[PDB]
Amino acid sequence: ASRRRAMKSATDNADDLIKALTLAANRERQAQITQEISEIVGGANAL
Amino acid sequence: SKQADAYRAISLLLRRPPGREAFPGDVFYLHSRLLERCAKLSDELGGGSMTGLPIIETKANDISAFIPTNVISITDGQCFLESDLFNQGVRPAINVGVSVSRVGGAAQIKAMKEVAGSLRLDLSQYRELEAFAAFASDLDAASKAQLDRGARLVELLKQPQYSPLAVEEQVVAIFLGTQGHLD
Amino acid sequence: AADIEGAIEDYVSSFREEIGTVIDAGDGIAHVEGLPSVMTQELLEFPGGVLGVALNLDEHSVGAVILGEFEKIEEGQQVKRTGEVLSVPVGDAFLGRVVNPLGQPIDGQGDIAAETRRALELQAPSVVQRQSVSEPLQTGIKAIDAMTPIGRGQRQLIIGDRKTGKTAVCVDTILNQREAWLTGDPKQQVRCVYVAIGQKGTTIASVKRALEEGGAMEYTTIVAAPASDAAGFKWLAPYTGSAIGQHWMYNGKHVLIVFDDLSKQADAYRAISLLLRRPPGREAFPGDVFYLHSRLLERCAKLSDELGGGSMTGLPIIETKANDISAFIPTNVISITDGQCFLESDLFNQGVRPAINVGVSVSRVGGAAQIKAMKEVAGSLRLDLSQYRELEAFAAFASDLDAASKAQLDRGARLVELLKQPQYSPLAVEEQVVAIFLGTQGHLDSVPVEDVQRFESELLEHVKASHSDIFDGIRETKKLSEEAEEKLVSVINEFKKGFQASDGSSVV
Amino acid sequence: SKQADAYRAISLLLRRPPGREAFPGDVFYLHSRLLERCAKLSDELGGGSMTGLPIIETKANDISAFIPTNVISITDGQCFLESDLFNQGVRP
Amino acid sequence: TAGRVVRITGPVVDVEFPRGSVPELFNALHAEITFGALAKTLTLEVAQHLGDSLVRCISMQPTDGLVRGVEVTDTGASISVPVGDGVKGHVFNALGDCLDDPGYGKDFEHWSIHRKPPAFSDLEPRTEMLETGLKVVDLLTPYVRGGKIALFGGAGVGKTVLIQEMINRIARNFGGTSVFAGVGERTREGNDLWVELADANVLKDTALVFGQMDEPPGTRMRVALSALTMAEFFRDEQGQDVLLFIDNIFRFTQAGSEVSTLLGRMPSAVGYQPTLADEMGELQERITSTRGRSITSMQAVYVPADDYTDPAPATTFAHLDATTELSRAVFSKGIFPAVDPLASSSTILDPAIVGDEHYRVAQEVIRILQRYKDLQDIIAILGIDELSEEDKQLVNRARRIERFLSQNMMAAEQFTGQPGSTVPLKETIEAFDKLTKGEFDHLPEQAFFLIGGLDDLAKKAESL
Amino acid sequence: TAGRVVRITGPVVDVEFPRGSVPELFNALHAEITFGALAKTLTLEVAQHLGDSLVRCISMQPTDGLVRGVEVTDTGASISVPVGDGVKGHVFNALGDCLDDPGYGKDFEHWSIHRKPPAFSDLEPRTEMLETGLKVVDLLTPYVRGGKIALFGGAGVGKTVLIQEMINRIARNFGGTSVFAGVGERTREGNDLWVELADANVLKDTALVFGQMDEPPGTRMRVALSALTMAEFFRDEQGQDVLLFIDNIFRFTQAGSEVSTLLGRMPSAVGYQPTLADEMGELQERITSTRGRSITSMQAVYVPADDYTDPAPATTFAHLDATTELSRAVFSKGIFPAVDPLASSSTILDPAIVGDEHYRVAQEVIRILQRYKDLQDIIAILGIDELSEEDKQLVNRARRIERFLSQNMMAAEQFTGQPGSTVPLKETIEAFDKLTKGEFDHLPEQAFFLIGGLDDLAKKAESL
Amino acid sequence: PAIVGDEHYRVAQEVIRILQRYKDLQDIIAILGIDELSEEDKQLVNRARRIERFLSQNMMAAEQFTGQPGSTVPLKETIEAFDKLTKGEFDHLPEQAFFLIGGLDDLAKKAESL
Repeated sequence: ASRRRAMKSATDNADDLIKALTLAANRERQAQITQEISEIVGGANAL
Repeated sequence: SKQADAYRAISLLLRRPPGREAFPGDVFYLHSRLLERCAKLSDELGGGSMTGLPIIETKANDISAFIPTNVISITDGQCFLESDLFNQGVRPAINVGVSVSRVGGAAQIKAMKEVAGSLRLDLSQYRELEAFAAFASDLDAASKAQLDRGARLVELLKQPQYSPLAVEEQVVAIFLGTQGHLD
Repeated sequence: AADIEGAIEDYVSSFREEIGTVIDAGDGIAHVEGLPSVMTQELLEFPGGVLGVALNLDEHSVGAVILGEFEKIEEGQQVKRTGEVLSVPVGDAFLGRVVNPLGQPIDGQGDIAAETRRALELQAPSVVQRQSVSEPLQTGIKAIDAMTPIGRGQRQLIIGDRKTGKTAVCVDTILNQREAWLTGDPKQQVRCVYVAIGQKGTTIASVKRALEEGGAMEYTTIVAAPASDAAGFKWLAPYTGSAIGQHWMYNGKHVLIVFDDLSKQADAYRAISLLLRRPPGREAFPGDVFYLHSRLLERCAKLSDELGGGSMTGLPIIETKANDISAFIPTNVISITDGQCFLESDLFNQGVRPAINVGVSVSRVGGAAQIKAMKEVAGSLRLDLSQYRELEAFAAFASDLDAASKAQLDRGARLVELLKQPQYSPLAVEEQVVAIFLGTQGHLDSVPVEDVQRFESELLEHVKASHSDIFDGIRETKKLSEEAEEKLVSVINEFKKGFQASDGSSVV
Repeated sequence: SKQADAYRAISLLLRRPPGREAFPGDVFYLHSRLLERCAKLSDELGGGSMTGLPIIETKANDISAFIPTNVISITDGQCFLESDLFNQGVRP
Repeated sequence: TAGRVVRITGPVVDVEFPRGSVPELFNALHAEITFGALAKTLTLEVAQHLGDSLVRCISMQPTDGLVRGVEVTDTGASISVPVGDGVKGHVFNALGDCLDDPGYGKDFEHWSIHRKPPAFSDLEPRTEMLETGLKVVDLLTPYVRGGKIALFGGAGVGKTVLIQEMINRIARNFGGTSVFAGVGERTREGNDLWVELADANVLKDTALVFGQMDEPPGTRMRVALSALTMAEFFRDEQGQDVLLFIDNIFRFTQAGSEVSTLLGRMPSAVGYQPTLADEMGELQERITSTRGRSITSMQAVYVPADDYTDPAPATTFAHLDATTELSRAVFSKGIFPAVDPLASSSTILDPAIVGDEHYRVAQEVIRILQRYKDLQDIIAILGIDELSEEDKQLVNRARRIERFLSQNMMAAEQFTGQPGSTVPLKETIEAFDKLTKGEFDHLPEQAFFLIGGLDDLAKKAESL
Repeated sequence: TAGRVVRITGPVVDVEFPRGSVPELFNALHAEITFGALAKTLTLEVAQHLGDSLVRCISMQPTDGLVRGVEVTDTGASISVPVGDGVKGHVFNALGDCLDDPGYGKDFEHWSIHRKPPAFSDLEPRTEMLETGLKVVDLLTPYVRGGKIALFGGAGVGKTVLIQEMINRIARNFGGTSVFAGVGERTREGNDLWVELADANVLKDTALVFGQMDEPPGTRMRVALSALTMAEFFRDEQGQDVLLFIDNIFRFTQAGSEVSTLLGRMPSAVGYQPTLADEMGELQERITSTRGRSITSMQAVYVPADDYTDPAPATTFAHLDATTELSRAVFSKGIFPAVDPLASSSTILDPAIVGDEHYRVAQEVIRILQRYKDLQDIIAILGIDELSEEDKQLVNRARRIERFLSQNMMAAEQFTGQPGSTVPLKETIEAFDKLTKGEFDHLPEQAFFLIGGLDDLAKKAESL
Repeated sequence: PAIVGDEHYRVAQEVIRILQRYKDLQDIIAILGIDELSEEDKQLVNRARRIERFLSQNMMAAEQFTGQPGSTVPLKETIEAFDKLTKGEFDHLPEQAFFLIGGLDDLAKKAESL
């Protein structure tokens, strides 16, 4: 009964970790794309 | 946030090179120049005042994002409305701890300051106690009383849309909950 | 004032063959001054016997990309326009050949007897010219035909990492059409074009050898733009394959096109665009890189009976990097195509070859691309694999798990073994209907998981050699009829008593 | 890493197009031409030597970064000083 | 008098004009292509004035075969689409040419696609609920009369059947009309839709507008404003309630970014156009009610990477008022129309807009279906007997509730032959209020599949 | 008649010529530097024609001391390098001048650096297995005799130690000719190769060309083509089987990226040149072996920031038959040679060519190591004793297989102190067939680490 | 240690080691909570949480927000308190005793108030 309760807790903590990491991987994806564009259009403006 | 996205549009049409999150370098000198207009003037200047309530749409509660942190660094506090509390039906969804006012408490009227003077802490400690005790079998009677008080303070603080309470009624409504008449 | 306007108008209106001259050359581009009447996409010719596409026209110069031997170009070379937009020869003479993206033979055999010529850029068939995709392009892959079926007229993306079996799934698809080609009926007889873009030459020679070893060079064309050839050839290869295919499609033949890879089509068009100083967008691709792939792929269609009822089936391949299906070119081709056979490198290493990640892979055509016998047999297969894909977390607790779902876990494990298949061994539909039947009807349930692939192979060899009437029935009537089902169950239980497992146990 | 940042400033004021990470294209040929010019000479050249200890600051402790992985490939070895080891008593 | 082409760079074309005759921006211009294999009346839309009488245009058709110095005529108005009742029962490209019979509709009134949204003073100050008559929709995700509905469909999940259903609802219950904006439609499924709506006989009350993927991003961008201009005529001039489908609104955002990059503008954020929120505003703000008549919209929306924070979905979800979601995990149960009761949501499901009784009932139905969704793990792994008497008393209700969200609907009348049912809002609430309190626990689950309200539940149950 | 320098900007030099005297693309131009210790003849390659009789050139040697308006004479032909039997046992730079004995090559036949790759008619796929005696290579990534082999890896993951071991294994017994290209490799390891080949007496059959990273982008580009056009002489004109080692082939495309901005090309994704796949393809296709005449290429490919999504690695992966693939993850565990068993791949690894006994074992090892990498996330947090008895047994096999793929290489004498070992292929298959069926689970986990086959595994286990 | 002295340096490295080990356990703590650790790690984490909280203080500037007064702690009393915490003299006090408190005598007063 404690293994049930504690493994329900560990599942809800692993889901709140998947959420927080998915939000971080999205912010990093968007920053990587934004940065890559900023470098490309900077090299187009320099020419 | 939509003024920021509109000054980004103008700046990129003028080909001014972008910075972080593609916003132009002066997207801070947009909002800061705007919000510094809001002041309490001295009695030399008429004693008038202007109170700015800027809104910002975050994305998935990224309160650490570029425009959120620009406006958090300008303003004197935030009322962070959490969407997880809003979906649980706690409306307005004020997320204590991360919500704060840093100029407030000087201006809050004496009666409200006497009734609410512990309430912020009594709610933050209720949220941590409940986050713990939701996955526990049992707890001591004092902690169980503080959990029930906290849940009745949250039910005390929510209110329906377009029902603004006069301060003379707010102080009484918070008296009900803080003095334990709701127990 | 007004006289300058009249005189400039008369100068511009003042504009044998027209001559230009090269003014700049570099990196595969040559800017040509003159050619006042040049049209966009016109084949220019340069005096060394070199070609260019006139892909950009400016106020005073023509930005022509160069299709080969670019080192032979110089400033001041006299450029002649040919009177024609990009066009390629077509016909049945291309079957069995390897050609460059101008339809010139590159296999070193005799010169191709061009039946007709088509422009590379003729319009795709409009919504009034098409028909619903109601008949199957059998791939002969159990993990495709039973779960993401391809109908002739569909566009199915074989997206995945490097070295995951994308080329192998398409070569199994091209080899599988032989059993239809041998019947001389143009309504069964699928033709194939394999467009190799930016392959190394030895890889295209390996694919030619893998097709010859299975007789597929009777009806397959290769369009080869090996990485040696200029960015302009790597950019045109898919349109040269699509024009050779479209000639057979409009004649009422059935075609399969494999584009291997559309990722290197896009990376060649990016090179040409960035050299032409065109404005770059996301991931440095030009603004029209979606329009490049959509105008390529949407030419794959099934035509109406009024246009002879031919069809062209596109199997584009793309190489994702670190499984990032959310990159630009993956996201484009995932939105243009009708289905996506996501190959994955972990499933490939776990032994799951052909490595198709079922339950994210999808076909939007659905059951319309399957024969009735395949629908009745395989409809439950996706449900059994989605239940097994939930239950695999309980593989450590198979004794504690409830018996009703324990019988789903062991079933799923025997269906996952059933969907494994060696390369260059495509199954005819008559044989994979029976293979999926062994699984979904539960005849495998008593076979040990490690012996399932040998049980399937030995059962299909037995049924093919001794009970050909089960396969003949399924083929000629497209339905697993009740009398053929009862005989199939009988012969499965005949065979299953003579089968011997890895542990040497009995069965049933 | 501060020479690479100074060469970026110099190149961007001279208006050369930035490459990746805003560095100039030849930020490798800044550090290779620097470091490859130190090695032990033959006895036909007096047998002298020069030994380079370049230092690099890895922003947020990623070894897999552009300038880090250039200098890791120019040099003959690494002494990657992890700040997490340094805190748990493992010093150097 | 007329202009001349002077530059061509893929879809982008620069046109020189005489000093006086420069067209205002967003005019349509016609240019000839005269090479026999590619003969076209190439349509150009004016994007910018480059100075020196030169106009930067974006081509609505492939520029293959354009010659420098070809004559360009100015039409003196924007891209204009045919409008009327006569556009119902037809399919048009983004330029307002019929695909099914070329030259049809050239006799009709033409409206310029670029027109402002309704003036601030004409907008309605409160959100009226759309009484569509679907049980699941009217209860769990009430639609907004003049609002936008996200529709997260998928392959085979009945999305085209829910489209045929909603077309039948608006045509028959409201006496309205539908328009279908095929933004970047795959030409295969655009033909499969045209033949499906013809075979259902609902095409007769629908005007389709397809901006096929074959086309340069000029028409994939403008097709949503073409279909919205047909809907704006049905709302303003005919006075009909309209239902504007858009499939797919992400491809309108994408095609706007591709045009922005073709025009050379610096990309914003993750590589969208800098104008993104302003041209999404130009499209979405224009879908609204005015003067007691409305354009409702259903917008199939893609979400790149599943990222609900990406600027394209984020700007899209800044507008739309409800989210309907279809799930294979529900369609495989036979629960048509397969609207997922828990992933779907609406901003109108609050006790200020819908009644307190509606809001209570919909919250109880969500609570029961959330409990059952949590219990389905135990049901699958351990079997039903592992649950308590109270947990099985909940699942017995939850099974019957999820079944009673299924409806025999006017799109299913094609195959079953039995008529599609409309369920009133009060009857929907009163039925789920009784059903959640358990007043039907003694009926089998089969009695609740595909049934048209409470009186019809009694009729099926007593005959089973 | 001769030209003159107009503009100088790093390694790129613009040169103006008389109207009729403009040189063809890729001609060598000579210009003189006349200051002090820098005084040299300078070689420029014509990269572009700018128009107005200007050509843009890349300098093969540093432009320091070059003066605007100095005379430039065109050689009339491309850069050319000595070819013939007599280049074996000498060291050359990219220009084909001998480093060891200046002027040595001047009486040889000179071949142009630039040529087309062989025609597609001349190519056939190679299927002979090369045996190296490295456990991980011969098991999981079997090399192709006459194929294009590679050693991918991040910065510092030991690629140059592995390539020097591959020279020492293959080129030591090999009966043909060998070439080594030094493309932007560290000069210290170029000298440690040069003295090691002299000591082992292999130098009598090996021609070395070095264009090390202290050299300007012009020579770091043209050195790979120079060494390759010595290998293409031994292939074509002599028909004697060749080995062609290339460390580091990435530096070719990197030096191309460094000039591309000065050449006025716009930068592509992550700042490469746009021509990347056309430069790299035009190099790599020449390295193929035509029918009847093998070149066994062995090229180490650097991977920027360890990111195997980086365009240069991602483009190089198409040109290769067996890709060994080093990683910092496996290196940081001390499992030198640091070969990643799951990323690394070969086209010859199929049961038609290597035989079923090899193929089954390679697939069982990959399946085990893949299940181990699926389990490392669980093992780091929940811990090994949580797992199933079958999974925990598989983990105790994978931890032994990981270490038994490591080997004491003969080039790693300095890294390990112990002498190197060669494990025959038959013994490699027998040892991994035992390991995958558990026949060594009773041995301590450390006993497999760095050990040369079963005889040494037994002697180490009994030493513990 | 040549500048702050041997004792202050020794104490500061013991505190940093404890907080480093705790931050390198945080990836397990976030999933499983404290109890699933080994005893030598769980002993460490209990004092790490006490140290992490005892680095807090009621500042003189904080009075305008909290209303409570500020506190000043001399260096000698700081070193002594963290020496006792890292040696483990205070593991019997609850974590809430250490929040926003200035020095050992005030830690004792707050522990009595609980």
